Amino acid sequence: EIVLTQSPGTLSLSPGERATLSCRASQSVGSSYLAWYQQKPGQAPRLLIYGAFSRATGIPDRFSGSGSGTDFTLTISRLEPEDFAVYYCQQYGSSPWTFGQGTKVEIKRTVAAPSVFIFPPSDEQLKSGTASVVCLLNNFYPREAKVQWKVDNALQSGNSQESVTEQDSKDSTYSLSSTLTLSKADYEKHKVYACEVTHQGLSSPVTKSFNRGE
Amino acid sequence: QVQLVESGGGVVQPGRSLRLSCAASGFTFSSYTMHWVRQAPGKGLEWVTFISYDGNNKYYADSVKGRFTISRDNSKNTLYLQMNSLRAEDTAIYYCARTGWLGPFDYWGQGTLVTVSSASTKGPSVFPLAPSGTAALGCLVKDYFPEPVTVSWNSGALTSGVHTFPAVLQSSGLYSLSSVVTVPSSSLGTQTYICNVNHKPSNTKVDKKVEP
Repeated sequence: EIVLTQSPGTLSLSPGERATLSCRASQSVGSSYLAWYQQKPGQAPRLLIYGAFSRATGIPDRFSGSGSGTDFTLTISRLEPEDFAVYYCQQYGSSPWTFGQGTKVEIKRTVAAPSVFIFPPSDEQLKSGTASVVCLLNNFYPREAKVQWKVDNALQSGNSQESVTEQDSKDSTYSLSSTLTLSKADYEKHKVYACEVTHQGLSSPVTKSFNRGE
Repeated sequence: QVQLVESGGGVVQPGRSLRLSCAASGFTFSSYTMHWVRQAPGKGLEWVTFISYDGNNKYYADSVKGRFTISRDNSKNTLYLQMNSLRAEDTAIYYCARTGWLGPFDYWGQGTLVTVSSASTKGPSVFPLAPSGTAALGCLVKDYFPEPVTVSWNSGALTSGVHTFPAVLQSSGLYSLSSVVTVPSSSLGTQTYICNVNHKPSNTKVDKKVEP
């Protein structure tokens, strides 16, 4: 029941800058049997640090581990583009071989406000008996945004789903899509459909809307 | 050098069985102890099971004790995981991993994906996201199983501006997905924008023209 807690959950730095990742243990790893692993997108992890300060064979010199007891740290001294991955800490040698939950290092850029678009459900979908309304948040940074749906200025909840792209390779922004699910009967009852977006890059929330059948 | 190669992944219904294998080369197999480590979609890593060199010590996470059986055959240099009474929560990429002499997991296999769902293979329903300086139009790729799905625009002739979002799993067991692309709004009347959606597991490929 040992819990390794990694912090922060996400770490946002520029390339060339130093990265510091932390691993706090619920109880003391007296043996210093602590490992750090790198997992690049779409790949199996690779061992980076063992014994909490020992560099694994074939690991670049900019990776380094330190700490003892309940607190361990991984330092990446100069973030290369290949270094923007997820990192796990691990205690080995004993009962559960427990892992930390992982720290993701993403690329930091200046704030970008999303371009918002709303899409009414298509006639083909309505002919099949369902109704999906889609709001798109395009090319924004940072990743945190909030999207509220209003059907005739009535706030929805529990009937929307959202998916987020991974960080774009050319401009390091994110895109987000929100899909409101209504019964076809419900969509035909109300007139005005709006999505309201709040983001760091917006001075006040931007609202894009449409009235049904227009 | 030292390679670990995994073979047994696939898609199965809950309650069933599935055997994973990890063929090892480049080292003396029967001198190291081996692990299986799994990673659920979008989630962290989780130790599953451990086996010694002899074969006389097997340990299992509580998630899988009584249902999973680790085994090894050193005469063929292979590690095995027999998975029984499978549950949806078992859906993950499964890695085999070696414990170096010093203790950590020094070598990992490439990972086989294991999906446990009661759904049947199903092609998607494709609906256009019509547009109304810059404009946006897209594709709703709805109610398919299993992953993945390939979306392309104008048969790959249109790549700049395309965002294909990761699929969300719906309550039904089927996935749903959206692909969009922004374009100069001055082209909506002249340029044709055709969604191309390919779902290899169901043997369905469809094209959907997207229009105002």
